[PDB]
Amino acid sequence: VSASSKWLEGIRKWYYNAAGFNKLGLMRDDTIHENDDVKEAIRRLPENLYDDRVFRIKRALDLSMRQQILPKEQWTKYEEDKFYLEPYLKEVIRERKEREEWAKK
Amino acid sequence: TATYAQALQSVPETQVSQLDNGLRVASEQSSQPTCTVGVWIDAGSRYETEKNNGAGYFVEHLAFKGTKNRPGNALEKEVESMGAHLNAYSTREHTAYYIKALSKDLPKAVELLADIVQNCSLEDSQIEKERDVILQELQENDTSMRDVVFNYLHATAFQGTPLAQSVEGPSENVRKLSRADLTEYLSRHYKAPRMVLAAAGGLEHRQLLDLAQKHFSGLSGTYDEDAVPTLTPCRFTGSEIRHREDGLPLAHVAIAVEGPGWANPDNVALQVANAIIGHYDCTYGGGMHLSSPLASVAVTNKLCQSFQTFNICYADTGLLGAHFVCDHMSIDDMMFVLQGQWMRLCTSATESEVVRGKNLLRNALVSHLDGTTPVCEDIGRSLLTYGRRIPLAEWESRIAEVDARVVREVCSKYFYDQCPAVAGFGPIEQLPDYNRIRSGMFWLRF
Amino acid sequence: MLSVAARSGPFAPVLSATSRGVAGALRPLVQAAVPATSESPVLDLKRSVLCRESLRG
Amino acid sequence: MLSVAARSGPFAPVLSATSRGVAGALRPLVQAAVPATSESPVLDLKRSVLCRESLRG
Amino acid sequence: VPQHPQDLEFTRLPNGLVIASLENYAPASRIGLFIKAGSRYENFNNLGTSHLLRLASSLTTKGASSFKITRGIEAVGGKLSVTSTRENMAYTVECLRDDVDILMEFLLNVTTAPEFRRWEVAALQSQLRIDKAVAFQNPQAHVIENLHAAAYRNALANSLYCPDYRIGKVTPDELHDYVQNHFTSARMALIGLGVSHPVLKQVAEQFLNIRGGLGLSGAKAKYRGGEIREQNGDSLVHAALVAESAAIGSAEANAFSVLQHVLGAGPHVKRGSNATSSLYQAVAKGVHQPFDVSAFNASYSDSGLFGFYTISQAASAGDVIKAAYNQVKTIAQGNLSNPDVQAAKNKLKAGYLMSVESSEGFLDEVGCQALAAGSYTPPSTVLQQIDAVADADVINAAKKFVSGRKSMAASGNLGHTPFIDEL
Amino acid sequence: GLGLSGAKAKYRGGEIREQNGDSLVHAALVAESAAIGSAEANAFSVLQHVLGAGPHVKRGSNATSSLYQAVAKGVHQPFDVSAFNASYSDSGLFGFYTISQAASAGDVIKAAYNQVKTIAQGNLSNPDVQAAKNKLKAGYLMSVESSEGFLDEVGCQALAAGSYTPPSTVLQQIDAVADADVINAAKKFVSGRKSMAASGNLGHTPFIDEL
Repeated sequence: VSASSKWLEGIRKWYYNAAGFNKLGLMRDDTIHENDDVKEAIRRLPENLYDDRVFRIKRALDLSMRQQILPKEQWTKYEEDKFYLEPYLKEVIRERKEREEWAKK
Repeated sequence: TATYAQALQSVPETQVSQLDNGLRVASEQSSQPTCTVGVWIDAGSRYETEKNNGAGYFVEHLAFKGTKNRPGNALEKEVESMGAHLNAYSTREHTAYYIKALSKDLPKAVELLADIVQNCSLEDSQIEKERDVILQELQENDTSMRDVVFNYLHATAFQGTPLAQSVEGPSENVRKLSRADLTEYLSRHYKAPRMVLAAAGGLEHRQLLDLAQKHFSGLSGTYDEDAVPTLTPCRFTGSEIRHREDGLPLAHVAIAVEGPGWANPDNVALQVANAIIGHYDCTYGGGMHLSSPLASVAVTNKLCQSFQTFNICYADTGLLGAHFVCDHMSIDDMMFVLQGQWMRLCTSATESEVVRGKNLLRNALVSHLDGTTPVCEDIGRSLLTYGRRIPLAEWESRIAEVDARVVREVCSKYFYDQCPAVAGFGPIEQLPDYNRIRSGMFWLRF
Repeated sequence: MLSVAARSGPFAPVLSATSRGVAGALRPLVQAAVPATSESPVLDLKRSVLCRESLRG
Repeated sequence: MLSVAARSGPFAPVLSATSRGVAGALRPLVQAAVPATSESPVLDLKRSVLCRESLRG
Repeated sequence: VPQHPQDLEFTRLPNGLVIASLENYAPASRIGLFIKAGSRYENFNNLGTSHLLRLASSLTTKGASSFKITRGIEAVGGKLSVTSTRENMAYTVECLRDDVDILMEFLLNVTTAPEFRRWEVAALQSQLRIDKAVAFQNPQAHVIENLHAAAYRNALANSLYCPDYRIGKVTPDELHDYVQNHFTSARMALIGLGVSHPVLKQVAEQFLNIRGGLGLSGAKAKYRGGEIREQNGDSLVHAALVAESAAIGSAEANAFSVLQHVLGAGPHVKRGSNATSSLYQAVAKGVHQPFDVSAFNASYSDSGLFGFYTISQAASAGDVIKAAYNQVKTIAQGNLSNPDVQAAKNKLKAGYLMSVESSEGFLDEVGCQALAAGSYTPPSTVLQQIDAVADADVINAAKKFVSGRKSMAASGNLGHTPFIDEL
Repeated sequence: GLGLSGAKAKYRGGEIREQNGDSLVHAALVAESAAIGSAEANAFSVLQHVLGAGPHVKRGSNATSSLYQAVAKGVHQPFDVSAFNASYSDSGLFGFYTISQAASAGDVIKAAYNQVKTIAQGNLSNPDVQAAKNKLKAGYLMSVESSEGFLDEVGCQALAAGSYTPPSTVLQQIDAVADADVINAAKKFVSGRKSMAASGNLGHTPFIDEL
């Protein structure tokens, strides 16, 4: 979430200071629109992770209703964000690429 | 190497012969130090007629019951003391009796076979007692309820109609068992010319003819007289019934659609077709990856507790299809599976599977050819029905000739728009009507 | 010179996905089939058995 | 002159509908409460215990 | 005529891996891998992980997708199963010789390439419970197998199933470890049937290196002899009373096999009085109703016992089992014929025959050669060793069986049965 | 009514053996005692007190018994052993219910038997005997006691006594406490086939044949 990505992923950082996500402290991965692949993707998610994304999500709802945001300090640390799913997810990308693959076969 | 066909040639050649009755003796001479000595006891499950009911099952219970040339414990002495093998595997028109032996021993049981062939006795002691062991052992011995399942597929889903006729026959008959069924109808049935002189193991076919003359000769010589009709075609039952059981805890379900029998040239691909069909094993794992798409959804949907393609046999017709197991649910979609798969089948052919089940029939093809007794009986019905043996490259020829055009078409030819067997066991409510289930026998998919 | 097998009717399981399971292992126990009222079942919450694939040349 | 009872911590059940069940019977086994991390549960697919009715004059 | 028919090539990899290419010119394909990973090598650190793995061939594989693997397996449509034994787990592929390499690759994969995926594993768990269901299922899976579970006692009874208390608890740590702990060139036996000793050597070489086995035969697996006692309420009682025999490879082992034949087992010809044994003939003279008794072989290299699996209705269990022991005593009398001995050698030796035999029960018997023999002491030499049959040690043996602490095994209520202390 | 006391209910002594996977192991090792109404019955009750059981005052080292004091000296962690009374008129056994983590089960249970052996040494005090009579006799006291554990104790009178050999007479019969038969008894317990009982895996535990 840093200057190129604070301009660009600073649509998610400076301009999600504007578009909100990361300054809202969101989870990058969490932003993926729910899809089936996304669905079972999460089904396979890691546990401690699952809790984490949970608290994140709920909180997001919380301030959302509150229509407030955390301290800009509390606003999320830029860059410095594990790509949570992306190993798991992207793995699934290969999966549905595989079901998709022999499927093509 | 010399490829599966030139391996098929490279697989050595069996031979056959005709003894002078017109007597039939065929030989696979092998390295088998023991051997399956088929004295192929050719009295089968369906071979019999109406009031003849049970006499072959009794005969089965009578088969080893003891005799004169060898008494019962004596049969057990030469035989059992020999430590030899005997079975009776009863089929539509024929059956077999194995002898596992030192090929060294080859003459001995042949001798035994002969008295088997002949000296089997109806002993008013046995006929009282062993036939109190028949009256009893048989009498209550019936009740096998997978034979009320699989032989609900045979004793029910195969009807009992004169051609559909069941095996065991009446308990009224069980009372009514007769020496006229044995004194007479053993003789009045048992007729050697049809009996099979069956050679499996290491062996000498010349010696086969030899000992044949020595003991096995003088069999069909007395034969014929009257009563040898053919099969007048008709319709098997065509129905369904639930033995209606709240007590049936979970469906042992099933279905089938033509299974092999003796005759028709079609079943070749139907074999392959049944291959495309396939049997979805409960104990089988891997459903996520399962091949039969049916099987697949069945996993995903957890859509049933079993299905197994099961080929029910009559010369030129039958039913080959899934056993099954399920709760209050499956059956409906099952046919949506099954018939629909059939529908899918009747339409959807892709050469891939064709090649697959080709390899199925190839591997399996071994697994029958492969094995000593499987090859044995394989010879037995091979000439019994065929009179020929589909050679390795003959069966691999029509096999080799396999054609997926005939899949679409021939599929339509046999398969389309019919009413084959389906039998669950238990509370069948998911069984729709013939006006539904067998409306499902028709396709609005088009 | 290394030996595992054959004494007929005991249990050392054999199972697969493609196949089904079974154990026929060394030692007996198969002799029970004799009596009258030879009965036998199907239709209630069970498994069954017996499949195979075998054909031809 | 006929005796059933008392040795504290074994089991000879006592149960009813109006009441609940228990067995406190003759012999011990109750001594286990000692250690640190004295923990203890509730909240998952269980039963619990301990009721009674007692009041006054 | 084959160029003079190929003698199966027995070898050991110089690495200390069992390197076996049995050249088979036969048309089909038979591929064994014998694994010390059979139950012997198993350990109390884990439970049913062999039951598991026995299922878990299908599991998510390193470098191979259990779905893609399933595509190749599913593709050729051949026979691949690893076999569950106390001694071995055996990776088996019988198929068209072509895909063998792929199969081999698959084999190479199957053996060497587990991914043990957490997710996948977790899924796999339930199918086990299914498995144990099959295990205990029916008078075969119940009265034979669950009453194997109710028969088999020691770490051999460490189940083709898993433990209940252990249920669901498997760990992928226990996976990579378990094989890493268990799987090894110590467990390595590769057996070709139908292939090129050179080619099998080729993949074998470029592939197969491993090592790493472990220790011991058991507690003397704790010799309780005695009852594994099971209240059943079996309707018709299923009780099985356990004599003992001898260790695998023991000098007397074969002799034990004799005594087996002496009391014998299920007949090669069906429907008979069981006329052949003081356990049977004198169960015939002795017993009037459903009964069975037979001797096992639980063959460690270290130890062994041949029981009697038994079958009968409750009422006669004291009667029968006592008579059992009685006949045993009667038998141990040393009274025997010569035709007893010889005609035995016919019966049981023939045991080795069909026991050795044919294309499947070749691959299972001559594949209990193509796995489970290791050479031919031929029907020449092993049936010479079998011809080395000698009776007296069956007499002193009759004493020996009479001499030990052996087991009893209970399925039912003993109200008519003996408890073997009251014996 | 009808007949009999049991098989001698079949005296397997020995293990009821239970694989548990109990986490912290629950194993209980069974000595024996004596029959209901037996002359020595009371004496068995002594031996009970000798090894004792759960304290009337909570939170203590279990300082009171070679089963306990020498589980105290003996054992460093969670443990329990105590004697039952399975009192037929015909027969009886007082085991030791046991509690401990797996690792020490051989260690403890053996020590158990060891202490048992140690105990069976006959070494005893007089204040052992008397102060016992205080402890266990008091056992009969609260054991007899009050309106509920009256109805359950004096209702184990109002059912389960049958008369008062009073705290006079039954505690006279209790005062009939005599030590030596607890020595010869120590032998007697040492002398029988008794039971072991298993909850866990014995990987650290003894199997009592390997005892």
